[PDB]
Amino acid sequence: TIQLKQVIDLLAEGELSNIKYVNIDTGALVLERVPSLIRAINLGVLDLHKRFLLKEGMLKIQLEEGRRLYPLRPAYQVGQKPKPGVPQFITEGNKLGRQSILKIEKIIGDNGVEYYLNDTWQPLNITTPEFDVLEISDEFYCHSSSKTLEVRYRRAPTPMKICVDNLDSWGCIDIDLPYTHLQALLYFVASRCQTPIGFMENTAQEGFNFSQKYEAECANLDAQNLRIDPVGNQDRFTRGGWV
Amino acid sequence: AVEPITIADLTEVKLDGKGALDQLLQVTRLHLAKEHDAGRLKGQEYAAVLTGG
Repeated sequence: TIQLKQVIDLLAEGELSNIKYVNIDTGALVLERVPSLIRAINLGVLDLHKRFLLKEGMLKIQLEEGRRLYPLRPAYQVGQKPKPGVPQFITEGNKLGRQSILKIEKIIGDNGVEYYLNDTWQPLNITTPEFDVLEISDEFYCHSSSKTLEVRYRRAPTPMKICVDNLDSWGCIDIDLPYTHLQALLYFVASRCQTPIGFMENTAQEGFNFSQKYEAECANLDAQNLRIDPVGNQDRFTRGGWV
Repeated sequence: AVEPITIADLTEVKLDGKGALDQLLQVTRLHLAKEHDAGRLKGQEYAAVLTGG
């Protein structure tokens, strides 16, 4: 799910050719606003991961009786930096970053049971008070019989860190996307970049046009169904009674 | 006492030259720059006015 930054910039030359970002007026060649370009591209990738799943992750929490709030932050995760004031209870899973948890979706115990999420008055309900923390009531401990939990969630990739010495290559950087959403990302970046420039009648509408094309492309990808989509088929016949 | 006025006298090609055209453009740029620094001009009227002038 990777692409070389080099190809990205080479192609975006073909749509940013009007403006400062990439071209000297004479002998059009990429400038050194690459930091700003990368900062825009990362935002674009995050937006696409918002619009389509494209990823999912997993964790594994080791429970502790009498605990009320379990935050999911990169200080509690094994292999991260062990801040002394916190016990590292996240013992397994994808490496956590600043933007990794877009939404928690499933919680599965060690017994194979499936707990309920934000479904009030359900038997063993788990509540998220702050979108990145699990609130576990005492009734859960009363009737849990589970020593660990497994969490699944919608992911977004962690962007690679650029550096002033890394300004040498900038071509070994790898964006984490399939190529389809690359074609879409081009329009996103072009719109954002071209919006605040131009004072002539037809040159004041390029940002708007690129926004329109970006939306159209997103609709086309949805129609073609180039993203993950689970579909549920329960049994309903093993409960005992429907047969 | 005959100093020949030349194209160099009118304007040398450099942006920061001492030609009359160059210095008039510079003073126009300064006025527009102060106007933009105050909250009164966007970055596009700045170009429009100059190109018109």
